[PDB]
Amino acid sequence: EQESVKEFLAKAKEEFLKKWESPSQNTAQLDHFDRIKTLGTGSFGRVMLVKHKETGNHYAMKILDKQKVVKLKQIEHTLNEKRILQAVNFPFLVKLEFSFKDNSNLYMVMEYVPGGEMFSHLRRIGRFSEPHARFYAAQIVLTFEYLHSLDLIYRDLKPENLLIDQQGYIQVTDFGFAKRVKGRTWTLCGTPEYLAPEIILSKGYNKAVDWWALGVLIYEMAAGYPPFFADQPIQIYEKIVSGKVRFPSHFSSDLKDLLRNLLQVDLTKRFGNLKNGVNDIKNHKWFATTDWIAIYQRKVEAPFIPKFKGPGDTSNFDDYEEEEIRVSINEKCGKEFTEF
Amino acid sequence: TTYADFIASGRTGSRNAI
Ligand SMILES: Nc1ncnc2c1ncn2[C@@H]1O[C@H](COP(=O)(O)OP(=O)(O)O)[C@@H](O)[C@H]1O
Ligand SMILES: [Mg+2]
Ligand SMILES: [Mg+2]
Repeated sequence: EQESVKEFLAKAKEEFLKKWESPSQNTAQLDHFDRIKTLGTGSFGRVMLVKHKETGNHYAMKILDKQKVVKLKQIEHTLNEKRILQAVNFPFLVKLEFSFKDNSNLYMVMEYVPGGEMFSHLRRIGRFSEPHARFYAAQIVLTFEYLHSLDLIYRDLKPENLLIDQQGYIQVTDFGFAKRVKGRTWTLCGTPEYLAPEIILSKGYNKAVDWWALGVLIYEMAAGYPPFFADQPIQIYEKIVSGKVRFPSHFSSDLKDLLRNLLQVDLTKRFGNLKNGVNDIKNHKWFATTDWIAIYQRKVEAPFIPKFKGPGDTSNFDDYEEEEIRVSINEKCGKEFTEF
Repeated sequence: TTYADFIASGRTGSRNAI
């Protein structure tokens, strides 16, 4: 069984590296799709629900204005994100189906995840019970086992980036901060509530920041609010580095013990960063009832299934004013995006 | 309560990076 995990990850790395070295490009075009509705705001343009004309399949299409990407100095991040998305393959990662570009825009067409993001569900429901939180947490644990085995650090875990699919399972989205990192890296990035102390303290850091963020996520899912919050980020940062955390009285002893070991300011003590790696987390008492293989196969009954009345249902997304998508008659920023 | 303090923080909505 342990040998089965090693074999799986070795094959996953072989597959990843092939696609990483020889990325796909230009695998569809804009007039293969009908635009249906704006699903959300993307970093550089709309995220659209679209319908593939030949198949009738629905997808989420991210539209990125090339001139805006260049203006905000995000060329490398944008190229890197697409390069990652086209190379990875794991059940709890969003799936890039097509990508292409035209005179004005870059396009990433993903599998449409109709439940929207976890954040809204969590704020509506208030908090998740520990079984419910554990179901989601187990998926993140496996996803980080996968990503870290590829030397990818994720760096933006938060409920805002966890989409819920029709079966109630997670698909992680937004790889804008993800980086291939075998050793240390130094960029200040992430979301204040989820930053590990060593990021705040301007140290070189490693994949252990993702395991800290898992602790924050588990805490927020189970409490309904994050462990460190304040009016302004600077006050949040003061709490994060302080070494102090308080738990709701309804947290189980097992939950508190796991969280003390993930929200560990001392890197030499933090679960996920020790000699036994991810297995310190997977073997912890809080996860004793978790069937890791059944989770990976999506065989566990989900605690929550989002409303979804057939393909094209957008009831889990906000409404946005619809504007025409204008493509210039002249190419913009061609050289910068040759690799896309 | 801690929950009331969270509401008072003004950071109950979706959170941007950086
Ligand atoms: N695959 C998808 N299915 C459904 N909605 C999506 C999908 N990808 C993105 N979205 C919507 O767009 C929003 C922003 O997506 P995100 O992955 O955070 O990209 P970015 O912030 O880089 O534009 C999401 O919170 C979600 O509402
Ligand atoms: Mg982005
Ligand atoms: Mg985003």
